Amino acid sequence: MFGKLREKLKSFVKRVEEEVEKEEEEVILTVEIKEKDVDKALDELEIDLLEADVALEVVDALREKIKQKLVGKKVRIGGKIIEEAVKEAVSEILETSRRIDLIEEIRKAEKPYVIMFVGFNGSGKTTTIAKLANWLKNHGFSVVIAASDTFRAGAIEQLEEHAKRIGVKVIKHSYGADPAAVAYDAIQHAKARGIDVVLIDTAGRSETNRNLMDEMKKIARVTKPNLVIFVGDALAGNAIVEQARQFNEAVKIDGIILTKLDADARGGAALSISYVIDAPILFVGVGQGYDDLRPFEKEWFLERIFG
Ligand SMILES: Nc1nc2c(ncn2[C@@H]2O[C@H](COP(=O)(O)OP(=O)(O)O)[C@@H](O)[C@H]2O)c(=O)[nH]1
Ligand SMILES: Nc1nc2c(ncn2[C@@H]2O[C@H](COP(=O)(O)OP(=O)(O)O)[C@@H](O)[C@H]2O)c(=O)[nH]1
Repeated sequence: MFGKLREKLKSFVKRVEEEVEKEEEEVILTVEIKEKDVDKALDELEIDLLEADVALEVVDALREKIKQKLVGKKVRIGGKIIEEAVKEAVSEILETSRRIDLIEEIRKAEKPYVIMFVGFNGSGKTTTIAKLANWLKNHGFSVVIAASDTFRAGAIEQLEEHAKRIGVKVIKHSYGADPAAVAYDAIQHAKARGIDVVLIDTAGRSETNRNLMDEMKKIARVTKPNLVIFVGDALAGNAIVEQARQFNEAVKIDGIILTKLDADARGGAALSISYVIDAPILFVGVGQGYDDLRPFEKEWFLERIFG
């Protein structure tokens, strides 16, 4: 997992590690990292990362932060240190404008808390909504799901079977109905039951009459979501970022859930998407089980591309 990312960063380290070693050689208790050393290794890194599927802007940012961290620092003659700076850079690129803490922004929030999901078909949206509902239930929160994917045959029943498993109520209409009205209903429902949170499952493809971005706009306006979450399939690579970009201009994205990390041998998008969109990754999907969802933390990520 994130193997490719891990190996290209490890390659860069040992490479700078070699050209310092050489000065150690032309040798004075300490040694300094110079540009010449980095610039070249950095140039290789660029090409490596761009092959691991990291977005251009993120490779340019990493390069800046890595160079700054390395050039000038003195070392002792006779790895851990160089990797430290790289690790720092990665952390910082994973940092976002804002932070979100879900459990605390709901306890605080005036109920019901409305979360709207957006994403292209096959990204794990419905599954992810089922996982989050179960997660919020496990932490003392009452939740209900809106079946607003109304034009894809079977999606309502597909969601119904997910929600039975986890024992969550699904508010729906029927096939052919108005996606926004279903969600409006689910919200009105929760106001009356005094339910903590509503989650909205949404369409993932364009229809004869429709355009998906138009549809998400419509729903967003009717529902006034407290939070908009983009769901993207890690395996899809940089395509994930261009997808989020599209959704972000129709309806602003507040948070991200990436799925299928269990099968992501690359990691380039997971590293780049939070920076490109300026929204935090809140959870990651790591399987098809309803508990295969994990609150995201920089440490869990770094712990996976380094040690
Ligand atoms: N391996 C793996 N598969 C996942 C994960 N999340 C979703 N899936 C699978 O992706 C497929 C499509 O998911 P679905 O929720 O129907 O996607 P949707 O079209 O975006 O709603 C299903 O087979 C899910 O089991 C994950 O974290 N890991
Ligand atoms: N689609 C749908 N909407 C519901 C359901 N239950 C409640 N609602 C919404 O909740 C609103 C009223 O909530 P409620 O206190 O149960 O009853 P009411 O005030 O007499 O309508 C209705 O206008 C519905 O839009 C439901 O099972 N399905």
